[PDB]
Parts: sequence; C-alpha cells; structure tokens
Amino acid sequence: PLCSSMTIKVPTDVECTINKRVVTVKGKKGTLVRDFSHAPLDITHANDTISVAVWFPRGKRNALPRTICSHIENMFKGVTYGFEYKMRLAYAHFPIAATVVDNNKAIEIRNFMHQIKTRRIECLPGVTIAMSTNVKDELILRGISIEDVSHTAARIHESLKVPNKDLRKFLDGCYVSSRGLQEQ
Amino acid sequence: MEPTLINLAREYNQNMMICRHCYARNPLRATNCRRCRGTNLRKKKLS
Amino acid sequence: SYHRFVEAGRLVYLGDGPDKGKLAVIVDILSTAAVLIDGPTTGVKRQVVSLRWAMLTDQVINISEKPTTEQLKKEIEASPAIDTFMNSVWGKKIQQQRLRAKATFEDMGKIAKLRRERKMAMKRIAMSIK
Amino acid sequence: MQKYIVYGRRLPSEKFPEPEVFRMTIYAPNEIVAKSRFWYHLKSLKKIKRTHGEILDCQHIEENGDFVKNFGVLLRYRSRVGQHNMYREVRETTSARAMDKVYSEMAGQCRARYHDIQIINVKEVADEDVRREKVAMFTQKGVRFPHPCPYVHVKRAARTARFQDRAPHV
Amino acid sequence: EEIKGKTFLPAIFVGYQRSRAKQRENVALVKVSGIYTRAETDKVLGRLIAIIHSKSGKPIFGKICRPHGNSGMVRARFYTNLPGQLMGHKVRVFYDNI
Amino acid sequence: IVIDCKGHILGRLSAIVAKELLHGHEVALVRCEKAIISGAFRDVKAHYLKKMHKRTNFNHLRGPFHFRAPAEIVRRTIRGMIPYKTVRGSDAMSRLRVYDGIPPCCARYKRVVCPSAMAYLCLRPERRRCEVGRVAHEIGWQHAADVERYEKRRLEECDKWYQDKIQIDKKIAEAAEKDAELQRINAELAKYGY
Amino acid sequence: SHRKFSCCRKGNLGYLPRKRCTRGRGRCKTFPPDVQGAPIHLTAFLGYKAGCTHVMRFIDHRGSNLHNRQAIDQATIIDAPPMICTAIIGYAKTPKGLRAVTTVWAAHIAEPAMRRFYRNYFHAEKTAFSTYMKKAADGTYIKEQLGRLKQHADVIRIVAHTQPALTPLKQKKADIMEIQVNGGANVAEKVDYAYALMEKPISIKDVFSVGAQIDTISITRGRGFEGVVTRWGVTRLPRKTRRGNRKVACIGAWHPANVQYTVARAGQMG
RNA sequence: CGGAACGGCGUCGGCCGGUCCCGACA
RNA sequence: CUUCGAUGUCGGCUCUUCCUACCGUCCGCGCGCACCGGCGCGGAAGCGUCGGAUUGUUCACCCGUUCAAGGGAUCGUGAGCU
RNA sequence: UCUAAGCGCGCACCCCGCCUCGCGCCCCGCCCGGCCGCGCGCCCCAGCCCCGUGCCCCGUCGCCGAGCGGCCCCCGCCCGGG
Repeated sequence: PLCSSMTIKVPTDVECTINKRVVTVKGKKGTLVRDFSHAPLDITHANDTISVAVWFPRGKRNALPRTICSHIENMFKGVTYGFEYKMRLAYAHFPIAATVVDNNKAIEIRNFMHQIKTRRIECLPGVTIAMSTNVKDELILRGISIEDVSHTAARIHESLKVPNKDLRKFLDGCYVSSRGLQEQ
Repeated sequence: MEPTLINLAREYNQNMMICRHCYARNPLRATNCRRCRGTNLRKKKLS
Repeated sequence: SYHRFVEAGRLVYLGDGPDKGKLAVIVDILSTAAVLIDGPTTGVKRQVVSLRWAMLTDQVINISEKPTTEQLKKEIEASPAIDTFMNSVWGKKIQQQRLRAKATFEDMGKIAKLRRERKMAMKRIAMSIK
Repeated sequence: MQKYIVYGRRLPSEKFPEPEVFRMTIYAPNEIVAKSRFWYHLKSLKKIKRTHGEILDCQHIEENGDFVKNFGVLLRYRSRVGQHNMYREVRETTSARAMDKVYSEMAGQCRARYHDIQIINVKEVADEDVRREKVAMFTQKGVRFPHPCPYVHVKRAARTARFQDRAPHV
Repeated sequence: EEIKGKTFLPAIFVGYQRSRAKQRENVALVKVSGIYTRAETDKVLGRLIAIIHSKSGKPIFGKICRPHGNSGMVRARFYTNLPGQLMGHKVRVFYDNI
Repeated sequence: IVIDCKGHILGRLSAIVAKELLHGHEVALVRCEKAIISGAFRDVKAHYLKKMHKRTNFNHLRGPFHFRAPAEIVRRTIRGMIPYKTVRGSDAMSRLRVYDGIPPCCARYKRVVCPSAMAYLCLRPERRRCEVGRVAHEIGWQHAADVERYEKRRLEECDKWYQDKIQIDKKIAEAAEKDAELQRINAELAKYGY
Repeated sequence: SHRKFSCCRKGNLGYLPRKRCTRGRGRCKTFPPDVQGAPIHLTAFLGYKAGCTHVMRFIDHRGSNLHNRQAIDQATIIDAPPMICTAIIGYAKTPKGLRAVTTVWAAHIAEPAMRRFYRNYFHAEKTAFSTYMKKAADGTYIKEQLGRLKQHADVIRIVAHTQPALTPLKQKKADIMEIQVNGGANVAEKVDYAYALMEKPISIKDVFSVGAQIDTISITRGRGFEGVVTRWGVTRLPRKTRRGNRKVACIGAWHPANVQYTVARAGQMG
C-alpha cells in the first residue's frame, strides 16, 4: 500500500515521453534520452507532471523515487539552459598552459610542475570545453546533460595530480569551481 | 602563489576529515566514515 | 503495476489451496500479506486467503462497505463481471480447465487417439500448402 | 491456535474452606497444551501448582470469522539476554488467527517459540486508536496496492514440468 | 506381437525403489507422464505396464500396485524383476484393458 | 528437446536437466552463454577464479581440468549432478549437447524454455545477477566476439524468415475447415477439453 | 625447515615440455594482425640457415655509449629460395576459433610440390591430383572456387611451395609454408592479389623490407638425452659425492609426495 | 560464512522518553 | 593417542613448492608531511632478500655489497650426499 | 552526502593474448561411395499490451522426395644418409 512519490512538473518549453523506464527529453540545447531500467519505478508521467511512484517501499526503494525525480529534473534543467561547470587552473611557480584541440571538444594541458609529458583530456559525448577570456586561466566546460559534462570535470582534476610531496603545500592543479547553469 | 584560487584548492585538499580506523578522507559533516563504518573517530591537518 | 490492482471487489481466481479453480470477489484487504475472499455464486465460503493464492482477474465488481454474505450475493448477481470474465479468453480457458478436470483413464485413451489425428492432419495441411 | 478459556480452583482445605475460582483465557494449539499454560500462569501469579488444584473446566470459544478487526497484543518474550515487554499489532478476522500471526512474527523475527511468550493482553481496537503503522495503512476506506508477488503465479512450473514453448508473462 | 494394437500413454522406468543404502529390486518405480499429483496416480493404479526388453524383443509385462510418492511416481512390479540394463527405457501403460 | 538457456539460472536449470537425462530423454541446451548465475559479477567471478586456481601440484594435467568456455561450464555444472563415473551416468552426460548460440543442428529445432528455473522470475529484483558470458570473457573465453558474429547473423536472417513464415502460417488455418473441424468438436470441445 | 637463503627456479617453465618437436619444421601458429586498409603485403617467408658473418656498422643512436662510433655486430646469412604460390587457403572467423572454407589449389601443382605428397617419388603411384588437374586448367573451376573463398571467408592465405634444388640441401621435396595477405583494403582485394600470384615466383626481397625487424622460428639444435647439469642449469653438487656429482639432490619434499612438474630431471636437450 | 571483547544513519522490528497545527528570533 | 618383529636421528649442502601476520620495490590515503628524507595504514606473494670471519651450528655476532622480511613442507629434503 | 540506484578511474596482483604442448577437429589431395534423424521468430517482466497458453503419440503407425542437419570410409614399411 505504501509508495514513495516526488511529483516533478515538466516546464512548458521542455517535452518528455516516458516509454518503459526510458525518457526522451527535448527542449532548446538538444535531445537527451536516459535509460533508467536499473531500478523498480512506476515512472508513470501523465498530466503536466511526471510521477516516480515506487511501489512497496523497503529500505532502498524509498531512495530510488526521489533520486530519479531529481535526475529527471537535471534532464529538464540541462535542455533549457545547459550546465556550465567551469573550472580554474591554479598554478604557483610554473604556469599551467592549456590548449583547446579538436574544435572545442578536447584539451591538452602542459607545464604542470614543468612535467615533460603533456596531459590530454578528451571531452565525453555531449560536452564542449572552451577557454575563457572572462578570467585568467579559467576553462569553461559546457554540456547538454549533467552526467556527461560533470564527468568530464572528474577526469580533468584527476589527470592533473601532483605525484608526491604534501598536497597542502603543493596545491598546484586545476579544480572545478562554478557549477552554475548558463552556457550550453 | 595565487589568492582566491589557493582558497578554492584548499577547500578541495586541506578541507575534509580523516577517520583513524579507516585512514581515509570523508565528507566534512559526515557522522560516520564510509569505510570505517560508523566510527566517530575524526581529525584533519593544516599548514 | 499499471493495471489489475488488488483492491475492493476485484474478482479473483484462487489458483492454489483447497479452493482450486473457484472464482470469488475480494471483500476486505486484511493485510498486504493476506486478503479476505468470498464468492456466494461460486460456492467459495468466505475465508482469509494469502494474496499469493489469488490470481487477479481484470473484471472488478462494485461492492458495498464490508458486504459479508447476504449483500455480496445480491452484488455478485447485479454485477455483470462474473459472466463477463468467463466470456473473455482466460474465462474460456478456465472453462476448458473445468472439462479437463474430471479425467477418467478410459477417457484419456479416446483423447490421445483424437490428438494423433489432429497432428497427422496438421502435417497433411502443411504438405498441401507450400 | 484455539483461544480456550480455562477455569480452575486450588484444592479446598480446612484453613481455606473454599478456594476462589480463578479464570484465565489461554490461546494454545490443543486443549492439553492449553491446560499446561493455565497452570503455569497460576503458579507464578497465585502460588498454586497443578497437583494442589483442579481445573474446573476448559472451554473452546469460536469467534465470528466474517469481519476483519484490528487486534493489538501485549506479549512478554525471552531473548538470549533476557525478558522484554512488547506490543505487536496485527489485523486478522478471528482472535485465534491474530494470535497465530503474532506467534509467527515474534517467532519469525524475534526468534522466540510459543513456550517462551506470556500474552499480557489481546484486545480488538478500533481504527481511530490503532498504534502500529502497518495496521494503519490497510485501516483505510479503500486500499489499492498491486499484487505483492504476481511472480508466485508460476505454480504451473510442475504441471509444465519446466517445458513451456515460451517464457510466461506475469 | 501380443500387444501391438494397444495405443498406450507414455511412461519412463526411472529406477528400482531403493533407500540410499538398501536396494529392493522386487519393486520398480515408473514415473507415468500426465500425472503430477499423488491422488491422480490412483486413476492408473492396477493397470498392465510393459517394457520392451531389448534382448528378448519380447515385452515383460507387470502391474501397478500403490502410489509411491507425493510428486506422482507410482510403484509397480513385473513378471521377472527388470535386468537393470532396461533402466531408463520406455514403459507403456496400455490404454486398453487387455 | 532443445532449451533456449537464455534467462535460466545455470543452477536451477541444471538440476531440471540432469533428471531428464537420467530419464533417458536426451536434451540439448542452446544459448548457454546466456545463463544468469545469481550474485554480483565482482563476486561470482572470484569463486570461479578460485576454482581455476585449484590444480594438482605434482602435475597440473593429472589433476582437475578447468573449462573456461561457457558451453563446457554448463556441462561441468550439470556433471556434478550426474553419476558420471557410473555407466548409467556416462551415457546420460553423453546425451546432453551444449551449444553456445545456436550454430548448426539447433538452428532449426523447436525451442522449449523452463519457467520454474527462469532467473527473471526465480530471483527477487535487486538480487544482482551476472550473465555467464560476462564471467566467460573474464575467466578467459576469447570467442565471445566470435559468438556475437554468428548470433547476430542468425537473428537477422530469422527475422526475414519469420516475416515469410507469417504468410504460410496464415494459409494453414484458412484450409482448417476439413476433417480437422470434425475431430475438434469430437475432442477439443466434447468436454474432453484438450 | 625452509629454503634458507633464497635463489630462483632455474629454467623458464613456459617452454615445458622440453620434447622432440612433433611438427616437421617451424610452424607459424600466430600470424601478424590484419589492420584493414594497410599496404597490401605478405607476412612470412621460409628460408634455410647458412654460416654466420661479423658485419661492421655505424650506430646513429641519440644519447648512446657508441653514438656515431664504428662497431661490429654478428649476423646469420639465410639462403632464400624464391617461392611460388601453389594455392590460396581461406579461413572464416567462427565460434570455434578459425575453421577453414574452400581451399583451392593452382591449375598446375609444381613438380617439387608434387614430390611432397609421396614418401618416395620414383617408387610411388604418383596418382595425386589426377582428378584435380583434369578438373581445373580450364580456368572455370578455379574462378568459381576462388569466388566462394572471397564471399564466405575473411582471412586469406597463400600456400607456397619452396624450391629445394636451388639450394645445396638434398631435401629434393618441396616444403609448404603458409603466408597471409595482410592489410588488404577489403576481403575481395586480398584474394585478387593472391590469384595474380597463383603459380608465380615471390622472392624474399618482396616479402621483407630492408632494416625491418623479423621473427626467426626453427627446430633448435639438440645434443640428445642430457644430464640435469646442462638440461636445466642446476649447480654441480660438491665434488665429494657418492653416486656422482651431476644430479639434483632432492626431487620433492616428503609431503607433496610425488615429483613436481617443475622439478629438474634429465630430458631430450634440443 | 570454527570464534570473542568491541564497534555497524546495513535491514526489519520493540521498549523508556521529550518535543511540535500557542505548526518544529522571525 | 600412534610406532620398540627398529617411520634412520642435529645442522650444512642441494632442489622444488607453498604461507603472509609485507622488508624493499607496485598501488591510493594519513603525518608532528615545505624539500629530501623518514613515518603510519589498507590492497598486493610478481620479484629480490646476497658475498664473507669464528663455532658442527639451529642461532649469535661482526665485515662488505643494488643494504639485504619472516616462516611451513615427518624440526621438507641420508637406497640424494656429507 | 563516495552508494543506496546509476557513472568516471584505478595494483610489480589477477586473467588473457604472445609464447610450449597439444586430445580432437577441419579444408584440399587420393577417393568421390555407404548410413541415420525430421523440430526454428525475437525481445521483455514496474507495461507484463491483453497475457495466466501450448505440447502432453517416437510407433502409438510415423518414416517418399527435396531442404536441412549429423554419421562413416581412407592415406605402409624395409632400406641407406643425417
């Protein structure tokens, strides 16, 4: 009899169709479909509001509905505006040098602590990197969906890792900062 | 040496918590470290 | 869970238990684990059955609060669902099941012979149309 | 299992010319088990053992099975560490089946067999005062939930001998 | 042969009735197909069942006596106890009485 | 009898198959690289890699041989439940034929799926189950891609075949107005019900 | 007790068993990767070994001890008899590894190649290929069979007869070594390269470019049943030893009561 | 999952308690 | 408890396998972690863990080295030796 | 909020390739014959799409032909030199 529901309302601009557990979401920036067949959810849509409606909630089943309605909201927010998870390269004595390579889909970062090897980051499908004139050494990662662009960010901070020496003194590295939704 | 950037970087690095049993970094406000399940043992170190 | 939900008045087929085959209206939801059933028409005396035994049938009959027996009979008679379930294909298989129930050894001999005749004919129709 | 009511008296002596009839209601599978429970309680509460008393009568009562009622049971139990007090609420048509549910839940989850539980009190409470949340949901006017295990409708497994031409659809 | 004109319902001789230690060859277990309940093994109780002895070319018959189990298996004995090579072959409950 | 082992728990199905081989029915399991072994993959792999570690220390050849490919895994599983040493068992194990995918004889045999042993039904959702294929390319079967190349092919051809069969099958019952009609009243609806 | 001081198990175990090689001569077993779209080239060739030299060469190796300094290195000369394509073999990627489809021989098999089929040539029937030669040589059976290989088999190989007469070897019986067209743009292109080469001489200069690195596979030289001291490299036991110094002292511990696969013992050393 | 002293916002329950529709400094 | 109608009995040599409660290397975190060092964990048995003086030595010591962890296998290993 | 779903990464370890052996197996050559069987949609369970069937007769009267699959048959030394 128990059920966990977090009714989320589709914005007027966005359009969503839920077939099985797969949802196709379209708006302005593009179309993103996510497969949600990893969990039990009566993801009935209807009205102007999607419903997640899990059934017979045991301990884990209470969490799934809210997560899959917050996630479905990230799909709606991304298609209207896009998440611009920007990052700022921070350097000390040796300045970090960044180049956008494959027509804004790739980055090459060098001179991290004068390390001869040049690090290479390829952007995941649906994201683009852009160097920014707005701030010194700011890189803007702009993407249609949060999972695709945020995960690009996870690779960049990880690729630039100081091998040894205490991290508190040796803080050199790129780090994600603003997570705001603006640029595609 | 950088200013606002070394503050953000400190948040990523210096700011966190370390449980003695797990010997692992944990969220700032977490009641229990994921690895050392449930322990309250905690601490961080600074410059 | 998009259709056929356990609720008040859903006509159900008790798959397992001393009542096997009988179709009765659900009267009260005792618990999620077990639900009260009572079919005056199909002679299923009211008893609490585990929900596992009940096999939900789409037909749902309108019921008054806690009908007990006297009210249920009039409700069952008034509702067209009891006849309608039999009319649908599961209902007709349910009826085919009723015929297969009274099996006699000698009858099986008559049935197997007829079954062979259908199979041989099926190859013959298959031979006829290429 | 059968909700017997047991009346008993201590054997009459000169000093206590008449004992007082003491009555208890014991839920037990068979009357012979029931009488053992009626005495064990009267041994602990009123210091009268079976040899020193005569069970005046044992009476089986059968409740009405036609309507569902919300039964709250107060049941003392023994865990490996020791004795505890508990209130378990179940919904069942007859007080014997509510007792059955309590003795399969407190024996299934709290691992105490019938012999270790002294039923402090069984009562049928109305919907407004029901305390445990599980009896609270199905107390509603219309409780619509999907079938819990439509999967278990595959009992046809033995009949098909696991040789069905195609996989079944739930 | 004596019985080449009885249609029959199939059955498989699974094994001798045998405890994990002792074995009794005086009885044989036939799992008659089409039977899934012990109560329904009564409809076949007492009927002639024949095995096609590979070596003889001749059928060794035998009769059903009592239900052997809840699943539906039935106990039956034959004119001479089956050799053991015949185990797993096909045994037929003759649909016709004779 | 040919079984589409897709979706059947290697364990549940193997029990049901050993009994029919002992009943002399000769069963062949096809699509046995699609059995789901219950449990997480990072765990159902560990217990198998343990069973590939156990090997005689005087000479690895004399001791247990471990079969990496999925077809010989579902045979080795069903072997434990067959008295393979005894001659009854030796014939039974021989009767079983295991085919990954449906490569030759099984490509046309009628296919029966067991409902009792079916994993989708047998386990509660959230149990976590791994296809024998994911374990197979992890312990060491190198032809998983070399099986995808035959399996993809068969389905593509089968789909055109099914479209063709639809027409011939429709024509089958258009002519079912003959003796098939008489035997049906006489049996199917004679209260025989079959 | 235990091993006390720690050493190593002498002798790579991958090469076990150390036995007389059953295969007649070196066998490819693995062929270079296909890399579709590469220059269309043949992967292998067969030669016969000859005496060693002492060539002197100049090393232009940046950051090296001998950079820009004359040095001498040792090379082994191999006679390369020019081979002739005698047939095209197809292989289909299959669930069981590689299964072959429609091997086609040439219209005329070469005379040294014919000798291979018979144990003795003069005192033999010489009937092999009698039906095939009549069957082909009209250039029709060859074309259709080659078409089957192209349609149903991805991997294509050239059976090649090598000529033993050109070299001093008294073999006199052609040996057949499979070569694989690799880098063909699509399955069709590889077969057409082979057909042009059907019954045609290929010399090593065509197969291997100068200055490339190549792999040498051969049945190695042997010395007969050898003692453990050379067969496995075990240290000689102290001079004063009854029953002889040259032998492993203990072939197993008591509890693993058998001889272990790795334990060193006498074997064919070659 | 031979086996403890200790731990476990792992999961289902219970006991003894305080808050809060004067809705949990506004 | 088992062996007295006898399981050859310390160590060294020699040879193989294992064990992990990891000494160096491999891995990610912690420090009283600037660096270099050092240290504290968790995963990990792949590899290396030597040459010598004295004593039968199991040890123990000392010298030197690419700095040198422990163990088991009938105190592994005598129709292998000494 | 590092995990519950989902997802990125990640050990001189592990597994595999490469490498040593290879039971069997295969395509051609010689030869070109004998023999047995008759049976195909797929995908999905919280859309399960109208379900919860079907087979239930391998002699029981089925075996022609084809089409599909299987099975079987082969194929010396002696003697010299290395």
